[PDB]
Amino acid sequence: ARDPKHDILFEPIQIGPKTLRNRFYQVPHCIGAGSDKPGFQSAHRSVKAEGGWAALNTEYCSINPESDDTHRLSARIWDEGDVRNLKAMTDEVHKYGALAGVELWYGGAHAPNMESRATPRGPSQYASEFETLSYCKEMDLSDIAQVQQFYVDAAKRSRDAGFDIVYVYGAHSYLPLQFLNPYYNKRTDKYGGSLENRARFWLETLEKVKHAVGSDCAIATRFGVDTVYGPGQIEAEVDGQKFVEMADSLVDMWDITIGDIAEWGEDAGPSRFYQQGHTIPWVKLVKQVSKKPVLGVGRYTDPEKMIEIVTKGYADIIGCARPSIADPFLPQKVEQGRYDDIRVCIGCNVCISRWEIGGPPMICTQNATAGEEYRRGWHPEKFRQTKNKDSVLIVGAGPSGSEAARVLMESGYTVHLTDTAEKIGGHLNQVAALPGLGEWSYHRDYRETQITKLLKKNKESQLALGQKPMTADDVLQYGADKVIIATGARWNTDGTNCLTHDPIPGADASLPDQLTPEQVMDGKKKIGKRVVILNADTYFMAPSLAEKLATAGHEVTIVSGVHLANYMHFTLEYPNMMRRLHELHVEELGDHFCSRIEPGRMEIYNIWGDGSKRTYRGPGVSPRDANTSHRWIEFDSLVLVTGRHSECTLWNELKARESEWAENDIKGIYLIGDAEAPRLIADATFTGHRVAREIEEANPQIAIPYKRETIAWGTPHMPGGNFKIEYKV
Amino acid sequence: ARDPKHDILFEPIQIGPKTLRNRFYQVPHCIGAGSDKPGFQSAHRSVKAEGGWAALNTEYCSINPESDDTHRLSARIWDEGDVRNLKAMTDEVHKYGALAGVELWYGGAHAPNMESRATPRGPSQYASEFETLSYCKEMDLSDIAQVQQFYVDAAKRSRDAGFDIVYVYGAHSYLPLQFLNPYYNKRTDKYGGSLENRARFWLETLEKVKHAVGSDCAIATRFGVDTVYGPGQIEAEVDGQKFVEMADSLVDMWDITIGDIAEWGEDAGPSRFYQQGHTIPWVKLVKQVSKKPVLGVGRYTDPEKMIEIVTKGYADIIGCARPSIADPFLPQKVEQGRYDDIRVCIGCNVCISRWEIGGPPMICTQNATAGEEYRRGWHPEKFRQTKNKDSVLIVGAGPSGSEAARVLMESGYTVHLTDTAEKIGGHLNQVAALPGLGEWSYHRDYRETQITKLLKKNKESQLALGQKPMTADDVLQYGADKVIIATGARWNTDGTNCLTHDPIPGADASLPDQLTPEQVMDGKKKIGKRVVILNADTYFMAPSLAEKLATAGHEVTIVSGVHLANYMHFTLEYPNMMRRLHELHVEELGDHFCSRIEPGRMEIYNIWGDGSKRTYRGPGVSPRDANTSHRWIEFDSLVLVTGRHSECTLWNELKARESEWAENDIKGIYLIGDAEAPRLIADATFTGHRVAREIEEANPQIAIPYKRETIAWGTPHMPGGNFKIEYKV
Ligand SMILES: *c1c(C)c(C)cc2c1nc1c(=O)[nH]c(=O)nc-1n2C[C@H](O)[C@H](O)[C@H](O)COP(=O)(O)O
Ligand SMILES: *c1c(C)c(C)cc2c1nc1c(=O)[nH]c(=O)nc-1n2C[C@H](O)[C@H](O)[C@H](O)COP(=O)(O)O
Ligand SMILES: Nc1ncnc2c1ncn2[C@@H]1O[C@H](COP(=O)(O)OP(=O)(O)O)[C@@H](O)[C@H]1O
Ligand SMILES: Nc1ncnc2c1ncn2[C@@H]1O[C@H](COP(=O)(O)OP(=O)(O)O)[C@@H](O)[C@H]1O
Ligand code: SF4
Ligand code: SF4
Repeated sequence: ARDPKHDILFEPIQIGPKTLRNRFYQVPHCIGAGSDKPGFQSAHRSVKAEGGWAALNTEYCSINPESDDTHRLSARIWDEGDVRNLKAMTDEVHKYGALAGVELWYGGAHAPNMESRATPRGPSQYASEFETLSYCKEMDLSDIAQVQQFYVDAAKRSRDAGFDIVYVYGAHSYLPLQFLNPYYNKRTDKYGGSLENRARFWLETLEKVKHAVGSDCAIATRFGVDTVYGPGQIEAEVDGQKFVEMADSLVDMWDITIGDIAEWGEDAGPSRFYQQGHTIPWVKLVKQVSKKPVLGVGRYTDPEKMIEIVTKGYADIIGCARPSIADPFLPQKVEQGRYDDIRVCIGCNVCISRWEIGGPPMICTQNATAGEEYRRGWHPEKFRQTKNKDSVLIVGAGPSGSEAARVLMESGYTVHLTDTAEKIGGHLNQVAALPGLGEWSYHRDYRETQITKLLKKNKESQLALGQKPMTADDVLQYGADKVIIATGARWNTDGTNCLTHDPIPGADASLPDQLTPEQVMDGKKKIGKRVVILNADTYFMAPSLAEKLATAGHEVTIVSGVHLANYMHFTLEYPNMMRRLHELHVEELGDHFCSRIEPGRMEIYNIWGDGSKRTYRGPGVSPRDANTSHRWIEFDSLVLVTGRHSECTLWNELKARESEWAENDIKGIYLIGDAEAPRLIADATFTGHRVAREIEEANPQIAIPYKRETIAWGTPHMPGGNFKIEYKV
Repeated sequence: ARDPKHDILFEPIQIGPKTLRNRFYQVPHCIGAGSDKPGFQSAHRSVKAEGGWAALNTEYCSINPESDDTHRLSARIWDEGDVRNLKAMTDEVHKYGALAGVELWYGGAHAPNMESRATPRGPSQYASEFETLSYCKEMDLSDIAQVQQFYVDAAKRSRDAGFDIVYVYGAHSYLPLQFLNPYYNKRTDKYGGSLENRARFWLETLEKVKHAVGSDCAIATRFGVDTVYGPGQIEAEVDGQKFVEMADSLVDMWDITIGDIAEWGEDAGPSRFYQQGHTIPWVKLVKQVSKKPVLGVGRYTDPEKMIEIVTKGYADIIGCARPSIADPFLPQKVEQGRYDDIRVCIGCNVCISRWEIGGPPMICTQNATAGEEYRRGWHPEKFRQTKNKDSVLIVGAGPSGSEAARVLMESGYTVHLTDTAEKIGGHLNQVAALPGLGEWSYHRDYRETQITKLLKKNKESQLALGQKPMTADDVLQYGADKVIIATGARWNTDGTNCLTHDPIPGADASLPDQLTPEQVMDGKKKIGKRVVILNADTYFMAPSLAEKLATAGHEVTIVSGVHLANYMHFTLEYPNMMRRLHELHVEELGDHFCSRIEPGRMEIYNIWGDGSKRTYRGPGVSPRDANTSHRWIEFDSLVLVTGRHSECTLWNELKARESEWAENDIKGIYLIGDAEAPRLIADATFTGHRVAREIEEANPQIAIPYKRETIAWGTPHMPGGNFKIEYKV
């Protein structure tokens, strides 16, 4: 049953001329879709429609080629081709009976424009503190009118397109905010200086937009009421409130955030430094001056926390991004009181990783159909159920094999899931024990919860933890019709890395002063005063261990032969990770690899130590001047973080005797998770999702094709244009 | 007319079943188009077809979703949608009586596969030394059969798609090379170890591909004969020749490069460390051993150097890429001995900078239409002539106005080009005067050369150099019909950067210990022993200056508040620019910005000094713990590299008086190049390309729409496929 305290959550609300069925709102967020992947765009929001979110929005949407985000992908609404492709989504959000917003964006010099080549305009000439090579032109007054018309234009085309909501997107430090904020705005004419100068641009723009589609579409704005930068940018209690005050008659809805563009990690809080509701203290302050509907994200996945912020008159509605990617159905689950079925977004930000890399599609570590709803046509809550009696053994119940079973059992199969560990989760279990990552548990937590639930519903199906590792004999004699090995990967023992692809001589972590991140993480093996983490890994492992050990008070140097924490730049984690390693006085030696380990001693080298000029030096002979900077650093205990390898020992074995599966009634064995290859957690979890959804194809071991959304020669993006080559002569 | 030494160059050559008209052929290279931009692909290759090149290739072309390079773009030949889409270009190469090649690609784990999410295979389990989180699974021997299949399936569809040439791509360290090359191959079986095993993989592959389309299609290999690593990886005189030996019977033509993946710069040599023919030593060794046609890139632009390398039997053919982007017509310009009309690629590698960021189109610093041949139908050698007697004043003869001149005059306009510099070229004049960048002059060299010849043909046109800078009133009373201001930008003088967008306290390069990048390059200002360069810019200025000063024997520390030479990463400049800064004992202080300059001394700070824990702290205070890292360093002379700004003074003047333009018979004034806003040279040059082409539209100052290559809803990529959502249930 729905706990009736949550009723509050299903009460409509008025937003201008528009009505939100309920409180659950998907704010604008990218997905790797834009106007360019109209399949993928429609499907992924429409399931959240069907899932019962109230309003769904496109990601930030460009009003004009002089705000082009390439290499990133944004959405666009430049022409009637765009109004085509975005309408696919509106119709589709419509048929389920919520609303379609579209987020009107121009971002000035934050748009590098690498496709459109055009020149970006701003309040003042600057160069982006994010695309640092990309400068704007200073708008004169005629530039102020032409760009504003831009939005108008774009607001019209938004209505043709079928949007029920339009925004003047003023967050993450894009145009309207750049005017407002003195950081950017060095104008001394009437658009600058006085608080009502600064906000004229936006104030104007808002009005123009209202005038434009005001009577058919609610105009909302998003606004970044505090920059969390302090004095010198927007402060909520300085410019923030006041601005709210000056706008309020224009807005149908506020949509609130804090942060800029360069470290929007602060909006999209890592669970590694932010909890739920993080934003609230600055969220709150907006109701205390607005007389209008106010929502404001903050990784709100808990309906308890949801009701708090409404019954305490801190928001009116619930703004979500990530959590809607995790679980497009999270509302109808809350409406249906199905509390345990809710897939909790972990704050891992892989989802922001893809978009932030420039091009690839979003993927997600809980929701493996995210990105997969058009092109693979996987629905997150409906599954093809089997038309046989077939059964599956799954070895190992980590991300990979646990999704494996989740999906299969949801598919109706008969499954036996076994692992040698005592609990569901494979290596997530240590991972979540690293400082900060405690909310990454959630990913086995949800699995443990559903397999348990799935077992009462399949009667043959079986969970078995605490088992004796399986052998290939147990396996061939097991009686599953099919077998999924999902046995994992371990840190490399031997200094094997991405640079050399061979072992570091004198690396081996059976020796007393030499650790893996398993041994550091198990907590048994003893750890010397002086530590050196030898790092070949660009993702979280290294920094994190660093944090751990430092906080346990060792003296810490990371030797890095790769750019440390590079991945993290992309999950929005990097700022606060660095500041953090600073704070704990963690020493970083970059651009530095290692050539032999000895007790208490390792030989390290700068990777740009070779010679700058390349000569044909004949065979047997380096064609640079050789690298002469190697030097010997000591350590109590060395922690290798060099690479990882697949544990495919059993699968080696099962493969070797693949000749006996046929007598054993085994129709196939498939490899998945880290055991095929070391992958993201997300990607681990997909490979399970896949073999499952695909257990019935010829070779499940390999994916079947998926829709591709790429252009067909002889078809005009533009309606009724010439596809043909056409030179201007 | 054609110096007859050069006829050699137009002598046809046999390649298996296929005939090359002449010895000018464009090897495989990326443009940012692949399968996804078939207008673009077709056109950009067709005009090189029209221009006389004999065989044109697609860029690296994917055989299968488990080699996807997203977020990079490569081509695809995965199904019918692809065959259609690649067809357009083969049809279009064909109409000019040239060949169409397609380079068949598998990458193994250098394919991050972020679109497809699939798992890539190799000879051995590794993690790419490039895409460091992306690992492959190790082929069993069925794996070995499956992958080769792929090549075959792909090579048939190659044929359906209308290609004349099919490669087995083995360069830059992709799959084939990954077997052959022990750095990757750790197999102990019949695929591994001996030389005969290591080539097995390629060897079979080539076979089956020949068996597959051998009859209709030239089978090419591209092969990396030395990795330019030394022993341990491939050496020419070790396995290189020996490999060529083994293969020689299958291969209709060698295509030789040197280098790996993670630093392929060495193949695509920067003119800042490679001169023309740089590859030869290792290129020539191939002939020694081969009985087949051999070509081998080395940025050949010079027909002399061209005919050196054939007569010396070092090559049989001429392979370019870059020069082919530079001048699609280069050969019909050799052929027509119109040597002064050939646009020499300067080896700035900006072209490879877009592909390498991953997603954007290529663009080029000498050729403004590259990329621009489909979606804006600009042809590199054909201009829409003017239908009036209008005249243009252009103020400033730099990349941007000089390109503006060159195109306008080519379009029949009467132009008068004024610049207070002595020589055509604006800032590139200094910039070519940096260590290594001597080959960048070519980019003015070529326009001085065409404006001088255009004058002769357009008799009232005029060039005037060494003039008094124009004033607002000169311009008004100048009588041009329209005016182009192309006045430039300058390094910023007061410590204005992209991190505060404010000037630093105590920077001013009127003081005798503080210099700008112009002052430095001029060689006038005296510079003291110890130097700090305070860098905000992520391109070549800083490092270059460092290079020069150091080699002037000052003592050198780079302070950088951004990541130094980030761009150069993407030009493939970075490694050798590092080892160079290394060899010259140049000091690097990164993640360090500055808050105060005094005479002899500056106050710098760690950008990760602030605290990690963000609390709401009320207005007017920092919400992190404040930064306590500030500390003073000394210098004799300080070099500001902190940003740049637009010289827009004249323009702010002419527009204040826009009122009096009509009185003065001025229909408009348009602003371009750095003066509108600070941009690469490429871009600055494009801006001038653009206002020319478009001198006759509404508002020149703003570009017209170009065709876009995005999918239109309801049209399937797949022939006869379903565009509509369809979930699997
Ligand atoms: C892209 C990505 C995937 C993420 C997850 C967020 C995001 C993305 N693109 C956005 C954009 O187009 N415009 C915009 O205004 N916001 C965009 N977002 C951020 C999102 O809307 C939220 O503000 C944050 O994720 C924080 O809230 P929450 O997800 O914790 O609920
Ligand atoms: C892309 C870019 C634009 C550059 C010019 C080189 C290049 C690019 N993409 C390639 C890819 O598709 N596969 C491949 O094997 N090589 C690729 N290259 C290299 C190009 O083929 C040449 O090997 C070098 O550029 C040097 O040639 P040159 O331009 O000096 O004549
Ligand atoms: N012999 C096997 N039998 C049962 N479990 C195994 C066996 N080999 C490895 N495991 C288990 O496999 C799981 C592998 O998990 P993990 O690293 O998280 O891989 P993945 O991330 O892809 O799921 C672990 O819990 C480990 O206990
Ligand atoms: N006021 C002026 N009158 C004449 N020439 C000018 C004037 N102001 C600047 N210039 C010229 O403008 C050119 C600007 O060119 P440059 O900085 O190279 O711009 P870009 O990179 O856009 O080509 C410089 O060569 C300088 O000659
Ligand atoms: S990738 Fe992680 S943070 Fe993002 S929506 Fe998914 S579970 Fe949430
Ligand atoms: S960008 Fe530079 S290296 Fe490239 S084709 Fe153009 S001139 Fe050549």
